[PDB]
Amino acid sequence: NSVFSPDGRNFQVEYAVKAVENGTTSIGIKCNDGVVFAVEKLITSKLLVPQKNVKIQVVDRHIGCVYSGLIPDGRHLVNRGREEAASFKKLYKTPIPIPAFADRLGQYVQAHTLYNSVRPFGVSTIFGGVDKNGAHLYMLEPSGSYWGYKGAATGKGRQSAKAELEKLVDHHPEGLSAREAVKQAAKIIYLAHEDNKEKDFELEISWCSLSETNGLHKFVKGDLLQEAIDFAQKEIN
Amino acid sequence: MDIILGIRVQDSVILASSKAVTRGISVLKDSDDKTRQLSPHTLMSFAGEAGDTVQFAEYIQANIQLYSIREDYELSPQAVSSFVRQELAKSIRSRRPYQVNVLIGGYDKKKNKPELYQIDYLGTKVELPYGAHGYSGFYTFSLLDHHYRPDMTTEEGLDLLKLCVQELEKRMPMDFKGVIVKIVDKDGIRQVDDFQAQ
Amino acid sequence: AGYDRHITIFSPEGRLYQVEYAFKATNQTNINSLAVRGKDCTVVISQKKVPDKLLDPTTVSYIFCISRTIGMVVNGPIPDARNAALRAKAEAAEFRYKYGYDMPCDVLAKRMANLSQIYTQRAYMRPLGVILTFVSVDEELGPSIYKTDPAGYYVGYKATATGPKQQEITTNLENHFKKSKIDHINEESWEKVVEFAITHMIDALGTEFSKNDLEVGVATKDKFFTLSAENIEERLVAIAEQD
Amino acid sequence: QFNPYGDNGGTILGIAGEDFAVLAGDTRNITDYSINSRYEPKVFDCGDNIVMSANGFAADGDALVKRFKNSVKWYHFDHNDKKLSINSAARNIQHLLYGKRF
Amino acid sequence: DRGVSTFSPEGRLFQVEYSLEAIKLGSTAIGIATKEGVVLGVEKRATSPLLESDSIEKIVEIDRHIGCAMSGLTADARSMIEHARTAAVTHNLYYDEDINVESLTQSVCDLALRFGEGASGEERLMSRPFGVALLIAGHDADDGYQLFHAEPSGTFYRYNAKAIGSGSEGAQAELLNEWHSSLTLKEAELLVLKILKQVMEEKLDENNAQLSCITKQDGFKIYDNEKTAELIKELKEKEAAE
Amino acid sequence: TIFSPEGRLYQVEYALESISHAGTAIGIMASDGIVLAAERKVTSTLLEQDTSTEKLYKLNDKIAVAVAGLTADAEILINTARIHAQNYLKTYNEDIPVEILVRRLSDIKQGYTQHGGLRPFGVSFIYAGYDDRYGYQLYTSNPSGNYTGWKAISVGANTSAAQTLLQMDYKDDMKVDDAIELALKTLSKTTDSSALTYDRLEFATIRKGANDGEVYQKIFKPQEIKDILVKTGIT
Amino acid sequence: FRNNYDGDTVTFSPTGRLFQVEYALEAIKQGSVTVGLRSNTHAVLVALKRNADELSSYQKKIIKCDEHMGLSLAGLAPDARVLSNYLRQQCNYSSLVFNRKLAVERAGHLLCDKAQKNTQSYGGRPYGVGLLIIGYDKSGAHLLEFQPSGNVTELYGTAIGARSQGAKTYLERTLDTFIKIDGNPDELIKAGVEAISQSLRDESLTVDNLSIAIVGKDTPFTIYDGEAVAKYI
Amino acid sequence: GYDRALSIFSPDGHIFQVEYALEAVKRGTCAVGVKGKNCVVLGCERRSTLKLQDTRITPSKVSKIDSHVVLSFSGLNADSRILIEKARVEAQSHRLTLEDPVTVEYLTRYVAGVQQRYTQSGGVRPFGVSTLIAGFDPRDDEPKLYQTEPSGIYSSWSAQTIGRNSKTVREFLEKNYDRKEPPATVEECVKLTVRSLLEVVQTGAKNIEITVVKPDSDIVALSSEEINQYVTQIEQEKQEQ
Amino acid sequence: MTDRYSFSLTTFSPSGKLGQIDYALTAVKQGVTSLGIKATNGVVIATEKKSSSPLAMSETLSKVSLLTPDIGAVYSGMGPDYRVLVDKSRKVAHTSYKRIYGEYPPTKLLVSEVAKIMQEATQSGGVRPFGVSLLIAGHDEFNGFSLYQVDPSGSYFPWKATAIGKGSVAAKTFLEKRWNDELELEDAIHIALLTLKESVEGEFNGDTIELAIIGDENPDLLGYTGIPTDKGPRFRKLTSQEINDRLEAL
Repeated sequence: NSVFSPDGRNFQVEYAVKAVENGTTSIGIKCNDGVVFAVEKLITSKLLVPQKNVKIQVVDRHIGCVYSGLIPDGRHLVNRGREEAASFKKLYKTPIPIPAFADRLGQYVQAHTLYNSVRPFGVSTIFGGVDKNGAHLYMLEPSGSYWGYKGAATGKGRQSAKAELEKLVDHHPEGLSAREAVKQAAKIIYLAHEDNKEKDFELEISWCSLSETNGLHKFVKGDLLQEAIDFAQKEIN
Repeated sequence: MDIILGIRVQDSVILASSKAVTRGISVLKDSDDKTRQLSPHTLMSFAGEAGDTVQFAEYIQANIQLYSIREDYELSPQAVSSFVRQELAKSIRSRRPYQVNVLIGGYDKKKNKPELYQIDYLGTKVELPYGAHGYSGFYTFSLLDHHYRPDMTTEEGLDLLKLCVQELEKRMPMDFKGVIVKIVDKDGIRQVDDFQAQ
Repeated sequence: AGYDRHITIFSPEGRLYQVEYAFKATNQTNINSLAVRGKDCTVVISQKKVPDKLLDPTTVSYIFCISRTIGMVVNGPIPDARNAALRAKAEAAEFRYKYGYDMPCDVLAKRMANLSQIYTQRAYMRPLGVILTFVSVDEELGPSIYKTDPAGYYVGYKATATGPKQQEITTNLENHFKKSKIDHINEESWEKVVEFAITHMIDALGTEFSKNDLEVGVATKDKFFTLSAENIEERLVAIAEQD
Repeated sequence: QFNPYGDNGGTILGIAGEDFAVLAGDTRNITDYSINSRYEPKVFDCGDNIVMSANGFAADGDALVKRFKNSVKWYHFDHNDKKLSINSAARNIQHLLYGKRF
Repeated sequence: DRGVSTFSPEGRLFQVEYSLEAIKLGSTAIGIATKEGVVLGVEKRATSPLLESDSIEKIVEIDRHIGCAMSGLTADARSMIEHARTAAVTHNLYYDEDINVESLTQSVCDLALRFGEGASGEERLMSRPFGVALLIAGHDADDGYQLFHAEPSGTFYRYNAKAIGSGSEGAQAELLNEWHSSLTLKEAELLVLKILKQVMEEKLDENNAQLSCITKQDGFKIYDNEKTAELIKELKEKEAAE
Repeated sequence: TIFSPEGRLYQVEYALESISHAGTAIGIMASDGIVLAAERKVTSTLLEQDTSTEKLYKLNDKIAVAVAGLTADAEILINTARIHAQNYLKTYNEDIPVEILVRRLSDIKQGYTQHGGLRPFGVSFIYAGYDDRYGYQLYTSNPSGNYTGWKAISVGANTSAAQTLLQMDYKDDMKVDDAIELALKTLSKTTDSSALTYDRLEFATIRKGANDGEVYQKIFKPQEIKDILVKTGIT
Repeated sequence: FRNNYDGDTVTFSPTGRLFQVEYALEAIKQGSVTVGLRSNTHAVLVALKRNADELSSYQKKIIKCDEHMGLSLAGLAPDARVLSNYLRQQCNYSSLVFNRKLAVERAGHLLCDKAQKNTQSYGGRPYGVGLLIIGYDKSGAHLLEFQPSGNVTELYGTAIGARSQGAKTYLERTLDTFIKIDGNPDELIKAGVEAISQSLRDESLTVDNLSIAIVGKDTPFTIYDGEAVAKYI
Repeated sequence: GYDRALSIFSPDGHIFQVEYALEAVKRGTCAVGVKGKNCVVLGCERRSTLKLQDTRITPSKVSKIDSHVVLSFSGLNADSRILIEKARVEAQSHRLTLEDPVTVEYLTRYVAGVQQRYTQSGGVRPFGVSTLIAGFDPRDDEPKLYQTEPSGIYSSWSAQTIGRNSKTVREFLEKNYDRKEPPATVEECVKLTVRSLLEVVQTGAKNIEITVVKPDSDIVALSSEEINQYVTQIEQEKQEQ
Repeated sequence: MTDRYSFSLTTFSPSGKLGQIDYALTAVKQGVTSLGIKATNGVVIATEKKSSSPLAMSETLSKVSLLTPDIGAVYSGMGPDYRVLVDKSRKVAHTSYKRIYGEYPPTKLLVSEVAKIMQEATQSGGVRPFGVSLLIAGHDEFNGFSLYQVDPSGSYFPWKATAIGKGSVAAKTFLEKRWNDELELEDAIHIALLTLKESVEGEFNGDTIELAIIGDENPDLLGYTGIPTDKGPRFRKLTSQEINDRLEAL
């Protein structure tokens, strides 16, 4: 891990990426005043209680996090994200700006690639929210690399998902709406399940919009969830 | 306050130490031996604060005995007394100092001289023809200044002490219940176990 | 495996493979940067490549504001770059608190260099796969460029270049100074110094640039700042009407 | 200076019969010359057929009752659900108190 | 060879498995639980005639109501016994009563877990598992007479009868046939003596096998040689007449 | 710090191995003193010999050591030996007995043998000392933490050759001067140089100090070696 | 490939797998079988205990964690003791500090976070035990499955250990029956006991073979052994 | 903190480091102890890699722990000093807190415990030492002899031997030592001890040494000549056909 | 976080070598040549300033460093290692000596401390030895002028003249031929300037050559007047201009 291979790469990080690619697919879509997140949950068995194995996670009140790879590793990272938000608020009073929150995860993830006694994280994390100056979306790789994104995807269906996202970006230079992105996320998740379709799946969406949630992170349930499950089922039959 | 006297004659050192142990309004023991043998030719007498006293003496004893067995050899009185001193001097600045005064009497076999060291709880050390700790020195020092001779026999040293004790039984407010007397010479340490009704 | 390949112990030839490999890492982003000095400024140019259409381009940067007066450009992967940037920020603020004046450019270079030296020497830490070019207009020394690498080495420069095509840019610059015979760009405005820097970047790489292909940082007396796309565009327009 | 103690006043009474026992307390809680409450119980069922009252400074009383109820709980966990006999409780309570000797 | 606490592909801990093998090399120990008491017996196995046999201490008191026999690397058992004695005495200090046998055993087994090279338990102060197994026998009010086998895994097991050490495979089958819920103490004593006779690699006498039991009424007693010899002069006769 | 199937200590054996290549040092004990003599390993004309010391070290006033092995590992141990002698003096108001200082250094050495996974020190010592319990004493310690006392002994290069010759010419009733003589003879024959010159040597004696009833330590000057080399017919 | 990549947990294989974690999971497959299921008013654990000898005890496999929560184990039993102990303390802490019974879900997240640390620390091993966690709390009856990888999932029913697959099959098909066994402890236990049978080549499960625990609306977590379970065979 | 485990289990249930420690003991020069009716004697051999030594100052092989108990060892000499130090300290500490000197058994248990502890601690190797410990309990006449080894096992021996070629000398002692009729006096106990050493040493010159412990802290070493007087009296006396 | 290599990375091989130290010495062999010469009224240390591209500024690199006002160091081997050793050395001259005795250490003792820092890298867990060799030139009232070499093992030794790195074998010889014990300082400079001409490839001027002397006290380099009981530092770096002047009369 604290080991460069002769090409200048880090083979432990590289293998961690393999664990990610092997995971369930998850996405994020930035819209004009917010961010939307969605994930694929494999129904392993009829016995899973529906709606009861939540995967998207809130940080503070204004930040969503979703991830593909080793699920425990994702949870560990969110826990640290939460201590990192608290310690920022406690000291500076204002809730943590998303860019700032991104570097905090960045640096922590990156530290786990510095030492041969630690392994890297086996997740790519898609997260974001609304702060004092707009909506922000990020994706963070096992190396600690992260950037801002218009749209983002990771896991088994990332290629197909990315391709869908690329389409939206090109066809909506003016920006997409929160309500729209919610449905589009449902579509995209249905359209990355193609690359993982031997098991049945359950769809989970969350969002954080200035006009739609006051800039707080919320799960999409009830009517609005069904509506997007409809919109997605429609445009695949 | 316990009487701790030391007189160094020509071929020996004599230590005399009071037998009383008093707490508050009661004399609890009238036969206490305020002394530990440190090696066959080094004896230590001690007075001071109630618990500290024996704990320090037994601790010094263990350490000298250890050294003895490790080198199969007996440390000189001078070496024993420097050890004791440094122990006290370190203690004086710790969180709870040892409140203990000591006399060290030994026969140095390599030199063939008897030696008497007086050390207080501060780690103040001095080599003397005679010594005392506490109040009793306020009487005996001047007495010995007068009657003491450097070349006395052990028998004369015992008579010098008889006087010292007598004076203390006359003028000290408290009943110290007589003394235990011990001689340290070329042979070793013996108790003159018959001094009170002598 | 041979342990001298995995940790920073010596090989029989007196070598440190991990450090060598760390140098290799610095080129992974396939970006060239160059720095030059004006009369009273210092410029840094670096290529900017945003492949993915999904990326928000405004977040993609290898230039860092270290303090009011010091900029840094990194050749190497972003996570290592960010780690180096966080630390230099912290070091520069600490220096100011403890010593009561702004940390000079070279002293920060030396401090980062020494930190790198430690990873060169201690087994449990890998070196960072980065080269850091620090720039400022120093209150004592003047326009300043100081560059550090994973070996723990650092030195001052008249100008410099880093990246895949480093050699071409370097020799190009050496050739300019051989002819001009001065050790700076003799120009009063920083705009002209930027224009010089881009021009020679173009000539040595054999490539034309649009406004989104570059990143520019300028250090002046008591400020380091980065340029926006439109400031860069206006720089690109002026070079067009000349060259 | 900060005084860590108070007196919440409060009186308790225990009597043992042949095959029963009572523990009684008043239900009044006080500070100086004021009544805090007219009904604030201070005699507690602790499980295992033990009643307990810790009277004086009510904050200390509550802490001790809590710590002892928890003792009983962990005694069940650590000893296969064995009933904590009154003598064994008493001894345990001695240790709780003495741990705070200073 | 990589780490101390590593899993095999079958999901067993290498070091725990190898310690179990060290135990198989150990002397035999047999315990039998009845309703008049529990009996523990051991094979001394002097490595030479010049060994003063009764300096071989493989049955030890833990408390008046709890005794213990070991097998394997017996030097490793000292800190387990020390810890068991402290636990039992401490329990009596805190609770004015006798520790339960199961609780005492569970404590010894907790001790056994504490291996690992500064392992992310918290804090593992011990570099290898123990190389010794223990039969723990005793009585308590709730659950009567009891026998436990405690392995260096930290697992423990209650048994009506059990045998550990080199002769255990052979002894276990013999116990399987011989054990029933009506065994008197005296019968149980004969059976231990018998099964030890079968598996001892000498001729069982009172100097190279040792017996002991615990009764509710008299605590844990190691039997002295003369009392054992008599039972040995007696098994021989029950097993001549048949 | 691990055992081999045979019951040897890898790192220790290899450390002794390392010492076998170091300049030779010899200690010879007489009736009225002790000689220490050591050879500097393949030198040069430019190497300073005036302000030079590398094999002979003063520990206190009554005790010196001769070093065979890694110089810098030796400095470490000399420093702690010096300190240990002083703690003893401060505690007791008596100079440390030679055995005691030796046992302590040997104990430190032994430590690196048993725990902490650090490499042993690549050093062997010859100790020359005087105290008033045992008089003149000669000791040896090596990286295993073993110490032994000697009438005469050698460490470093060519100890086999050296030991044969000392055994041949040493006798109990020797004066210090004959021992000085014997020391140089033995070095003359074991050297890997042409001949033995003054600049290749370090020399010290511990004598009863001419007239006084007191113990003196002499660390020979360059010139003094050059002189003592003439007398014994080596020019 | 499977070569220098299972030395410790601090190491990924080139496939992206953690082998020590996979091998820990394996000790579960080797463990005696245990079943969990729940309706809307109760949750049940059935654990077939496994003896070492005809002379031995079937080792206890159900541990109580609070008045409203408990679990069953399969795999390394000492590992079940460490984790149930941690759960005891966490349930405790919730009670002392907040006067709040700990939500089953939180218990799940907590166990998961504890297992995770051991999949990333040098010199530590993953836990080698699976746990079925039942509880009754403010949102009703709950069952959870814990994997030493640190994956916890919430389920109507499941089974872990040796030949668990049979019981798990049975439960997938019996879903709509058992879920409706409300206000009837006994029909839920029976549906559990019978569900554990689809996993016995072994045998007629006996009086000392069987361990049952229940928690529910007015039912503190209680474990039944021996005499008390006879009426279920 | 270096706590990297050195003493581990092998697939066949052995701890090799403890095993290899025993080798070093057999590599170590021989030592023997035999207990009589009212005495215990200890004998050691010296080696011959060198013969220009000073013996006044070189450490003998029988060490006093307290005034009534001694310890001899076979194996690494450096390793043994550490045990002797720790044993001496414990002996003083026991006096300080129990107001009684150690029983021989207690001092043995202590030393054995220290050795066991070193078989299960990160980053330490076991002691390359096995010991014999001899003496008398305070106010007791019944003689005492114990052995410990690198594993931490200990026991008492009517007589016993350790180190190189102890196999041979244990052979002898097994033939000769009669349980019924301990050697009844000092002299004849020293006899049986010298005999058994003669098999392995060659000449009883500057290699065979002896120490006698009697009740109440009476412990005296022997001189070269007093040794030689047993050597002379046995070689001539025991050669007749 | 935390260190996991608590063992020595320098151990003994069966032949009794210490590998990492030898490999450190090999690294020193590759290093640019450096040298020192001891005159009767001075010492000179000097080396080549091997630039990497003429875009680099050579003066901004310190190959010859002041350790105390009377003690200098130069090195051969790994530059970054030298730089940290100089920082630790300056500090230890203070923490171990000046804060105790209120005067700077004598040369041998400062050398002794550097040597100690280097030795510790040879034995401590988780570290490799320093890949440098140093030459330390100083003066102190009681010993006068001295010159020392310190090697990766922590070994040090005094020399009248010597050289280290690349062209060391040849330069040691060139010096042996030229060194007498009666050299003035100006002579030892000239000799050093000759010896260095063999080493170098490119331009040989005052801008590719770093040279320092330990000579007389420089009052004008003190910074203050009025305590006549110091005339100043004895260490002086020769200027680019001062080297060229000696090069024309070369």
